[PDB]
Amino acid sequence: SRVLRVVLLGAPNAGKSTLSNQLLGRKVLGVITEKETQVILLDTPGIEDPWKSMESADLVVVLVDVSDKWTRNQLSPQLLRCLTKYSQIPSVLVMNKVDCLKQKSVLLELTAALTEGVVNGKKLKMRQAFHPQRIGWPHFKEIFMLSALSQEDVKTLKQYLLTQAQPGTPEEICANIIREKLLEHLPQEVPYNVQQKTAVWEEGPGGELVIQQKLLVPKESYVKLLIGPKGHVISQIAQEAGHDLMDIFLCDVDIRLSVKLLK
Amino acid sequence: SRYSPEFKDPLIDKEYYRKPVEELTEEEKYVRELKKTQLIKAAPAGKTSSVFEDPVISKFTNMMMIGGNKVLARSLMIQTLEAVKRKQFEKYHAASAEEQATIERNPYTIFHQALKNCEPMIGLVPILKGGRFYQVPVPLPDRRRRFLAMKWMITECRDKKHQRTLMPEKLSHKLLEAFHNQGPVIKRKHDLHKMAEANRALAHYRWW
RNA sequence: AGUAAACUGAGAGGCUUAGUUGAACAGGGCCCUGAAGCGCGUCGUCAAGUCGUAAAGUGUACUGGAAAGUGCACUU
Ligand SMILES: [Mg+2]
Ligand SMILES: [Mg+2]
Repeated sequence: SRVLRVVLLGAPNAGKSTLSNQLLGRKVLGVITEKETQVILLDTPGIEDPWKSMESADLVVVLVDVSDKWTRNQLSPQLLRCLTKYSQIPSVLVMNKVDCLKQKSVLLELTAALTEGVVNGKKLKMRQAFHPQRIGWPHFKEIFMLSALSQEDVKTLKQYLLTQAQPGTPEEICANIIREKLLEHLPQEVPYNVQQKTAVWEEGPGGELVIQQKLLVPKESYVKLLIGPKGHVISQIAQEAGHDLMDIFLCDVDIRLSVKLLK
Repeated sequence: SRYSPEFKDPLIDKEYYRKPVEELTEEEKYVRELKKTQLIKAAPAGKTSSVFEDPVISKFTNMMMIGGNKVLARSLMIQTLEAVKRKQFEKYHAASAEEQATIERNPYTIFHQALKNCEPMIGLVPILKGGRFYQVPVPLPDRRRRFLAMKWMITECRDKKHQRTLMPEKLSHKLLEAFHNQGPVIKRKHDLHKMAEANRALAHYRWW
């Protein structure tokens, strides 16, 4: 039996949660068991929790968003401190959201900047033209270039991680799905200010799951945004939410969404 | 080109045309009917319907050509095949009863397996940005690796360290070395596989 | 592609024409016009230049870590 504790570090919106979900194969600490290997992924908040996770880490996966022009050119100082104090733990660089890059050859230069020209103890000599606060981390064991959103080559990282292993409520679910749909469809802060209240949850005469959920908001403009033109917006949400539920509980579900102002 | 865009390449395969109408799929049937309408180019000097035709040996001969001298290139190729055949017969006649079952005497099998043993799987492609060409590992296509095996064999046989040893004898010896996973060409394949593992930093660029 | 390379002839007296043999490679993206689409965007100052340069809001109260912040009430 082989086990590997891997901790995900990086910027807030570097996609750590997305990559963890893709590795797990489900949108959810996570455990990936395959044959005789067990990989424990520890998702940490973006930059006390990351350091405490490092205290029990066998491998570190440093995610960098290449699409973000502001932060792609350097590793954040706190991340560099984290790696320096735990230099003994192996670290692997993952350049996420490559699909968003228009000119992807840029990646190459970024590597030289992020790895300081050294990877896995070997220098990255590169044909050289015609003749202090650290910016990178020269002790990365390996480099990956992937896009977690499209699952592009996440399988390669999964197989790599498997290789480095060393011998050794339903109402809540429905609320989470509705929250996801609200986030996807509603603008700005509105989906963060919607309170949900389960009104009816029962089994109908035909074996279906009859759900009536109430969407409470503090403002009338939020009600208008929720209902949308001619009731389209809310309607769309319900159907999509219902469709997701079709796959989660494996039955027929009649979900009805009603919007009321918080008094 | 003196040919119009309309003209299509000919298909010299002889067993393709004898395929019975019954085995024809609707798609293959449609292709057969479509070729009836098209204009076809004259078959070039070279490939024929002969059963001894071998495209790989033809390409090797063309790659040994210098100055359009095809007679000499083919003469060298047939001399090499004859030398391989004679050396294997020599080794077979001097071998024990139990070593004779594992001695290959067909020069074509030896040539094909020797070239297959020299094909690389990975290579390096330079890419341009920042003023610095970047050497990224790349999985070679089948055409590229088949070409590289032949090019390495011919360059190894053209080395000037082989003073007055005639090309057929050098090439037969090199082919028989590569048949057994030995020689400088196998080492040149290994030194590229190691120099591509030494540079796995840029190992995932998929858009060379 | 009869292309590169190799080899012959004819001329006007380094240049013009006629032949023979005859390859290898043949994949990714741009500059720039072409084809359209979205957005943005609609500068300041001492005496004018003989100057320089490219969730969000509205009120009110307090503000002694005020290049504006917080508190209370409202609007989309
Ligand atoms: Mg204050
Ligand atoms: Mg205020």
